[PDB]
Amino acid sequence: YDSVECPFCDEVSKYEKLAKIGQGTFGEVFKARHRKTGQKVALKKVLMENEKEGFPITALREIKILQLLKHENVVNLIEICRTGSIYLVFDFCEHDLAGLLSNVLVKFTLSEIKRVMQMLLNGLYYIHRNKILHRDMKAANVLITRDGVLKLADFGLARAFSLAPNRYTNRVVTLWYRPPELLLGERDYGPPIDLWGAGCIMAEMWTRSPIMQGNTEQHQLALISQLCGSITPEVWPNVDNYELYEKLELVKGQKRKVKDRLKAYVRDPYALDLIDKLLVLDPAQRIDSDDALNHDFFWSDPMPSDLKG
Amino acid sequence: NNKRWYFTREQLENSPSRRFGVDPDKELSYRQQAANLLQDMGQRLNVSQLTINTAIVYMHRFYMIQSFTRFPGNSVAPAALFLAAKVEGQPKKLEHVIKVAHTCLHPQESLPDTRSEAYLQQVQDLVILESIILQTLGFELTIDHPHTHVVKCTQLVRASKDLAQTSYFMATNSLHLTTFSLQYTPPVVACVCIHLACKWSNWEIPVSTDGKHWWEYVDATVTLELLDELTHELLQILEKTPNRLKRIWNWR
Ligand SMILES: CNc1nc(C)c(-c2nc(Nc3cccc(S(N)(=O)=O)c3)ncc2C#N)s1
Repeated sequence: YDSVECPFCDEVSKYEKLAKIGQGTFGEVFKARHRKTGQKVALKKVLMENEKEGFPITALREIKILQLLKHENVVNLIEICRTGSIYLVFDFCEHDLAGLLSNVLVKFTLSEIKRVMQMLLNGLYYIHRNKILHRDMKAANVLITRDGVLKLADFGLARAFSLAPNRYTNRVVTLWYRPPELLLGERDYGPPIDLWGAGCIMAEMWTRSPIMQGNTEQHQLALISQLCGSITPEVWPNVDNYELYEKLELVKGQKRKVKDRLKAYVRDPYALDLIDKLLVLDPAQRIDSDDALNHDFFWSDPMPSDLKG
Repeated sequence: NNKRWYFTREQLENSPSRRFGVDPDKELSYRQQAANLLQDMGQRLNVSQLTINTAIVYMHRFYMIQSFTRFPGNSVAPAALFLAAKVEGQPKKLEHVIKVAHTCLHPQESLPDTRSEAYLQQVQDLVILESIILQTLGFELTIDHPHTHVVKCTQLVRASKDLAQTSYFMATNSLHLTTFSLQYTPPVVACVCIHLACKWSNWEIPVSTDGKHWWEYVDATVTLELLDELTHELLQILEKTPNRLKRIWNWR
């Protein structure tokens, strides 16, 4: 009944709610305004539905990760607020890439698209450097500030990784941006899976729509083979030892049409070459965050440009 | 802040508990007890010492904000351990933790029916308390693991397994028995434990080829004056702890 001390956890009432930004009845995510400074923020309530084990361990993980990740291209957790209910408070970001790509009016120059991809890849390089896998790459999880700075967002499915043989969770990542490794049942993966996601997003910068929209995992794996060729120990050395390799009904006459199928939407040869190196089948031969930033795509005309426009 | 959870001796004197009439002495005991309870439960729940330590630190910090007069250790400890286990990726089931707490605190008492009102109540009581912990610590649960430091330390000094074992021993006890973790950074505490371990086992670390003492390579702030003062304090309380020293005493 008596009130108790809490110097380090403010009541969320300091913020004034404005409008449910997620709009997908997901997260209980609100835009808000600090009642004193007018500072805009995003509030995510910590879902307590069917929490039988106290504070959700998944929340704890995400919180651990947001606190660790402090970087210009990564969403910023300002603080956690109380009320019983709990809210993650973020710096508000005006736009998010998914919305911009779907908006017919919005239009990117090659120079600006370069900048976006540059910031995004930088973000990945940073989070991986810090032993974190994002595990949910998709345009929707990529925000851009009113000042044109890209922020990687939504670390709810992220997790720390390391060297040891690892046993990680398999059904991570939205279906359309999920990489081959996972769909073949791999549980000892790493940063290469986020790069695959970066690939689908890069291509999405011109197609304005997710390139590979499968209904089921075999359906998705079909689409991928009908873009990057089919899984061969020749193309992907050692795919064999995965139990589901032909046991997932896969074609055999598929030859990579990444550059052909997208030739249309993307003109610039460098852009296509980079996409091609991101959407590689074998995770071990898939280009990494560092090499990507080195790619001539970022060092040719038009050079990458800021984008307040 | 970086120095939010580090306190001066004067701040330690003026603890929340002191404000409710608790002697400096009693408070220190209340802490040591909680730490024992955490150790006992953690061993039975079969979690790591890392996790037990993490819980102990939460406890120490929790009581720089809250009073023992309002929150008994016998309550905070199980909640803190429950939490620590989750944070360190050794999650233990709520029922399981409540079960072990019960038998540690009431070895004779009869386990209640997990259907009773009285049990359903204490389940929610623990959850409630975990929450009061999270809010008191301001959701800052990443601890800097002191052992990792001792290892690197004893190593970049080339000590026998024995010397090393003993230093780890010193570290673990400094956590149960002192509030060093509330005053000094893990790297410093690590030096203190190595210093005392050397003193205890007559080992003498030769000055580096320069003339600089080993600890200067571990932390620039550290001085021989400080190390001697802190090892003396730690050794004093070690001498008050029945059988504790027997564990590292050379019986041969
Ligand atoms: C559902 N996933 C997300 N969680 C958080 C916390 C998100 C977030 N979103 C924004 N801005 C934003 C997101 C979607 C749509 C729009 S808009 N322009 O109003 O339609 C703005 N800023 C920060 C965060 C964070 N963290 S998104």
